[PDB]
Amino acid sequence: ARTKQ
Amino acid sequence: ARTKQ
Amino acid sequence: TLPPAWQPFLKDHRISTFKNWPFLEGCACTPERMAEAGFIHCPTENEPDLAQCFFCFKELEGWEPDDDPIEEHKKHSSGCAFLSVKKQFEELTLGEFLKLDRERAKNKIAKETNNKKKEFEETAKKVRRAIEQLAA
Amino acid sequence: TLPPAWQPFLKDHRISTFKNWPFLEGCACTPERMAEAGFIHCPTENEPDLAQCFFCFKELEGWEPDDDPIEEHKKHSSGCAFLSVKKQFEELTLGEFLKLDRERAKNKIAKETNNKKKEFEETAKKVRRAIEQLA
Ligand SMILES: [Zn+2]
Ligand SMILES: [Zn+2]
Repeated sequence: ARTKQ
Repeated sequence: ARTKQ
Repeated sequence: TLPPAWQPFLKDHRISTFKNWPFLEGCACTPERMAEAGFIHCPTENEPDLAQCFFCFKELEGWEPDDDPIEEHKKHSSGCAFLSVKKQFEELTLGEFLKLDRERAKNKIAKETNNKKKEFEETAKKVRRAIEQLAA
Repeated sequence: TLPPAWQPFLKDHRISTFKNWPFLEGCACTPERMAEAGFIHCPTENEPDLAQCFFCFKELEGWEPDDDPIEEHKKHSSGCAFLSVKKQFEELTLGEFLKLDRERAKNKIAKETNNKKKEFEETAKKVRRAIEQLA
């Protein structure tokens, strides 16, 4: 998973 | 003391 | 911020509840010692000395300056869980607390239904009387 | 009951947020593990897998089945005081609880600040671009 937009 | 009414 | 419904668990909130409370310093039943005992000041134009245990809802007016609020509490509502509570609030566990708050809501209903019952019986007496008078 | 603004501190409330979460049995980021991690599901259509720490408000998307939501948490927000919380909620003291909830209200303020700043830079870019187009 990755930091939002 | 005393219980109400 | 403490949700408004849990305030009464807070000593400070309980003291703050006292307005124009007649007994005072030099007296055994100070506002401070009342809160500590679990009472809130719910004064009515009738008697601005109405106090109630926030926890068992036991109600008491006609206070005497040498009355020990804790002693007066134990005598009147021996089985009030609050009286068992020996830890400070913030010292309480979330479980402990949740258990106490259920206890209280429970006492609240037991109180209210007790009222319903007594009210009902009174209505029942008036109705019976009136039917009796009609027999005569 | 239990005050509505404290719900997210409750694991089961958090789980409850996962509506159409795709990673279930067999995956390592199950709703359950996510909640244990502190995540709440806050999906938009633009990013249907959007999860957010209720405590630090850090937002994470692009979940994959092998993602261990806890390690992802430590990874993308190393300073989240929730991670440190090692007791179950009801084992917490009310003092401890209120400490935590204080930090969270501050984390929340930081977050809004960081947002407002991002909106600010965004509009500035527009302005500068429009001005060059005029210059
Ligand atoms: Zn009581
Ligand atoms: Zn976090």
